[PDB]
Amino acid sequence: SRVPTSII
Amino acid sequence: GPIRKVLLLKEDHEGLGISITGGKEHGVPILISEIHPGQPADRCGGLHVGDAILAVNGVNLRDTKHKEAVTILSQQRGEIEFEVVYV
Repeated sequence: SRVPTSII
Repeated sequence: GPIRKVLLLKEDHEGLGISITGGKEHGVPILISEIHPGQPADRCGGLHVGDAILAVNGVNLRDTKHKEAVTILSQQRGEIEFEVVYV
């Protein structure tokens, strides 16, 4: 949760 | 595990077909957290959830922040070489 996720 | 070199073929209407997490500002590598079925990363055969992306097309991603990695990865086109490792 602290660390972001991006769809690419 | 061993550091691996993996080739991915992307058409221009597609993304890479992965989700990434992490980044230098969080003290964690750029990690593949998802591979989308049928999209280019799945089709290439050589990338796995849990892989750390060390470089793409010769560009080091070991020290990159999350959004830096997004920009660098999304800029790549066509035949794309990944350096990855599964730990």
